Amino acid sequence: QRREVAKRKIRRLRQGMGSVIDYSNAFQMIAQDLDWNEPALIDQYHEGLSDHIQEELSHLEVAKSLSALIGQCIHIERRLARAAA
Amino acid sequence: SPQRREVAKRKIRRLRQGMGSVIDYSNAFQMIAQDLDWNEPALIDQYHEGLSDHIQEELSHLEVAKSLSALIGQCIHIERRLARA
Repeated sequence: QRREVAKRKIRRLRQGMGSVIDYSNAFQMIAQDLDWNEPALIDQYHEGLSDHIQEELSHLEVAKSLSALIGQCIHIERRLARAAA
Repeated sequence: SPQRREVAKRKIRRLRQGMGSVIDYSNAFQMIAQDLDWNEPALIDQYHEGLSDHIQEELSHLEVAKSLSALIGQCIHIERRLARA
């Protein structure tokens, strides 16, 4: 029952106007109910990132594990935020 | 290779049965997926996501497929049941 809801929710999950940190927390919370393997989860996680994070990621060699990709994207966000100020 | 994998992960997510046949959709899906490293649960869920609504609705009256081939076979039989002369 949880798995069905999770597969729907994760596909709709977006960073959108919000932060990588909140997106990543919600993503891992939902993904714990999924039986997708790590490559599929990485691709879904990337799909939901905001355009500006995806643009920054395109300049970099992207981590090939989900936890490392989350760390990479959080760092990108933190850097852009510190630059804004 | 990594490049084929990147292409595959974008193409599989945009692939849709639309107004076309289950067999054409399924052959295209499996062709793309040969270059992916997603496990069978993730492929099942993506395949379902791309089906036409009229096939998806009829799936609810059937046993839940536990393999990609089983789901494809169900959809082929549903299509044959619904097809106009």
